Amino acid sequence: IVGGTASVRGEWPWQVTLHTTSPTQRHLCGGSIIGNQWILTAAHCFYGVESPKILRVYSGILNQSEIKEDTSFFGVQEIIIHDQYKMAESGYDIALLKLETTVGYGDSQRPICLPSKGDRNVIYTDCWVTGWGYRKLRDKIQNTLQKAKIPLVTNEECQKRYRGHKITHKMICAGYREGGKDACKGDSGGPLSCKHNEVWHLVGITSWGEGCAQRERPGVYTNVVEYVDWILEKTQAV
Ligand SMILES: COC(=O)Nc1ccc(-c2[nH]c([C@H](CC(=O)N3CCOCC3)NC(=O)/C=C/c3cc(Cl)ccc3-n3cnnn3)nc2Cl)cc1
Repeated sequence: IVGGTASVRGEWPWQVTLHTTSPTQRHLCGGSIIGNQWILTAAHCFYGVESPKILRVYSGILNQSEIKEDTSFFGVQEIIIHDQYKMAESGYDIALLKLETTVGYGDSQRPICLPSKGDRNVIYTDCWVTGWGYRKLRDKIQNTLQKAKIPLVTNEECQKRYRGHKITHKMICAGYREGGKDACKGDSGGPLSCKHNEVWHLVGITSWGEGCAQRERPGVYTNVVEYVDWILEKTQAV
């Protein structure tokens, strides 16, 4: 997160830190709890990941120092990547991780509400990008979960800012025309949470951008309202 501040413990209880074991343990991506055995993250997070066996989900974490050999986690039973996903810059940069065990909801961890089918009509003023990502393009993973308020940008305006790209309606952009606040290396997969009618909704998944918080370069997210059916099809399998 560029131009953010430290979170208060329990602010984003749906927020998780997805770690890899191969070769060494280290943070891989962000993610969101959407069900008692479901985490929604970015499909690009599993580039090169050959087995769910090397993954660990840590919920109820404010600081990365909280993760030690004795820290409890969730094992990944299954990695479900959107089967139309080729690359972040094309879209379908969404994946589900089915956990081996049940997340027990409490004061440190709970799910985030997905956008409703009728929520496509609403305008979001209160949106926030969260992660343990870099504060700048050449940095390191942050210990304390940063938070940043970013305005949502139109498809038309985002398309103007990304000449040479193809900004689909399956994509959602957020940025200040002058930059300063955005997501960065280490934040992907993580949420773009919007508070509407005093309820937080998972409006986006941190995906890609050209550099970090550059003027006239909004960060691009997976427009989650366009994937509610896929998420339900994959989480609600008979
Ligand atoms: C000790 O542990 C560690 O050090 N762990 C560690 C873990 C992961 C990373 C890391 N993560 C990423 C991914 C892309 C990726 O993982 N890949 C690999 C797979 O193919 C796609 C790229 N991008 C993002 O997360 C966000 C992009 C972004 C998003 C928005 Cl909204 C706006 C601007 C954005 N940025 C434009 N440039 N930087 N950020 N790159 C790096 Cl490098 C670095 C370190």
